[PDB]
Amino acid sequence: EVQLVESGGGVVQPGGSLRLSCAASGFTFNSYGMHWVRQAPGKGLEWVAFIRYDGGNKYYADSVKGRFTISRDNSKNTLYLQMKSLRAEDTAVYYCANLKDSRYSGSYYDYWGQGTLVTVS
Amino acid sequence: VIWMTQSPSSLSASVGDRVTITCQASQDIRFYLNWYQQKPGKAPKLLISDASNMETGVPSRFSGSGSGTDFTFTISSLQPEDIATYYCQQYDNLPFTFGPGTKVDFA
Amino acid sequence: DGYFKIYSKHTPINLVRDLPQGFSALEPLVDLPIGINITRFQTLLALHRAAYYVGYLQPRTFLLKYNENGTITDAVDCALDP
Amino acid sequence: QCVNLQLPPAYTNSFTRGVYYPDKVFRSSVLHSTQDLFLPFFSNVTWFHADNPVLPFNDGVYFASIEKSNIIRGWIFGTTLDSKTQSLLIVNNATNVVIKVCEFQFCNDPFLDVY
Ligand SMILES: *[C@@H]1O[C@H](CO)[C@@H](O)[C@H](O)[C@H]1NC(C)=O
Ligand SMILES: *[C@@H]1O[C@H](CO)[C@@H](O)[C@H](O)[C@H]1NC(C)=O
Ligand SMILES: *[C@@H]1O[C@H](CO)[C@@H](O)[C@H](O)[C@H]1NC(C)=O
Ligand SMILES: *[C@@H]1O[C@H](CO)[C@@H](O)[C@H](O)[C@H]1NC(C)=O
Ligand SMILES: *[C@@H]1O[C@H](CO)[C@@H](O)[C@H](O)[C@H]1NC(C)=O
Repeated sequence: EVQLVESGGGVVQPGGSLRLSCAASGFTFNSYGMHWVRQAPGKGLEWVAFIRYDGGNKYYADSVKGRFTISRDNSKNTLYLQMKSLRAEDTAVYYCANLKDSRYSGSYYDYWGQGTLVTVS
Repeated sequence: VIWMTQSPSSLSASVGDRVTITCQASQDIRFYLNWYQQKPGKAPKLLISDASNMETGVPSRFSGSGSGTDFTFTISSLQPEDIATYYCQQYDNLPFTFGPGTKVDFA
Repeated sequence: DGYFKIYSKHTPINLVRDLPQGFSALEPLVDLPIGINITRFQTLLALHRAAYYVGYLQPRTFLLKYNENGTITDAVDCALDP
Repeated sequence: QCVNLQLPPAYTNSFTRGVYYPDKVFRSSVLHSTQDLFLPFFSNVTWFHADNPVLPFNDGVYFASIEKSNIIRGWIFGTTLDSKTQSLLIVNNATNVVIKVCEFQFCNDPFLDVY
């Protein structure tokens, strides 16, 4: 029932920008904080950013901080990630997820999307 | 930033063998640690939260324990379906961080 | 600040699978000096050998109307619309 | 003794619901402006049928129920929801409300058994 669907992936040039989105259904999207995670080919997972349930407080990893912006629309049940000044190192599969957490998000359940590939070339 | 590390980077084991994977935090994170298992082409799946709390639906052959900087994940009897990469993630302090991942091969 | 505050109200209702319209203010019930963090919660039901609703609070500015008897009878949610 | 007994969410409109007294000071015949944690007007509120999952607390919760049989007795509030941390347990019985904070080892699906 629970689904998370990423979109907006593709191929871009260095120094460019790209807007990713994640549609949500089957769960109370507007009740949960949401995270972005990325995985470069042949590499492990890298945590990108987090936004609170109300779309207020936002957090970023040092590798993307100052370049990327996280946002959401609770009326459209959609999570967004706006990337600017992209580099070759940003080539990765980007996932939206509701990560289980007893400290910040208060999430009891752990859900992930299918991921969307972004290539910088 | 709290950095995460894992040991070994990879291991080989056969069916019925006991598999132990070590995760370490750069700093004391109490018991706040998630263990994820990922197979090629798929999103990661959570097996354990809060160090020792097993996720519903996860086979009893899986376990974990530890505290502070020191955490261990164990498979008491490896099955052919358990060949995967395991990651450990700390959620004590933002930004959140994942370990490098430990790869399990079938020997 | 470590204090767990509860407000409440109790009325009859003649409507079915929904909450009623109209204004009603909830009064303070208890204020407990507990000093713990809360991030998750669950309901406790009595089962023998009903429905509930959950909404989340946000930091909002309200204009509250206190009547001549000191009870709040109306309000404006300032961030709702222009 | 513990006993081992997900659906898509339903939603309703909270038209002008969930307003509470911000403080204990008496006021009358006045329009007073206040900033606090309030439930936004006409928000989308999650509707459940007494379906009792663990929910996030976020910044605070507005809770309401409609019943004629006293099925909802109380709540559990906490973080880990296990012996690792202190948790708040609020329950009502036939004579009293009982509130405790302890390192409770809660059941996988807690409830009160009525004979
Ligand atoms: C509530 O949900 C409806 C769709 O069912 C949507 O049109 C409306 O904008 C939402 N309102 C809020 C505050 O999210
Ligand atoms: C409670 O919250 C504070 C502030 O985030 C944090 O520093 C503290 O470690 C938390 N304690 C527990 C038991 O969660
Ligand atoms: C205020 O209280 C008095 C009784 O003390 C009552 O007659 C009057 O109608 C009340 N006013 C309102 C607006 O309810
Ligand atoms: C409920 O499940 C737990 C965990 O597996 C188990 O320890 C407990 O004995 C079970 N309770 C009953 C009545 O089977
Ligand atoms: C309700 O709880 C109180 C406090 O523990 C207890 O003294 C009282 O007997 C309980 N009432 C019933 C009917 O169990």
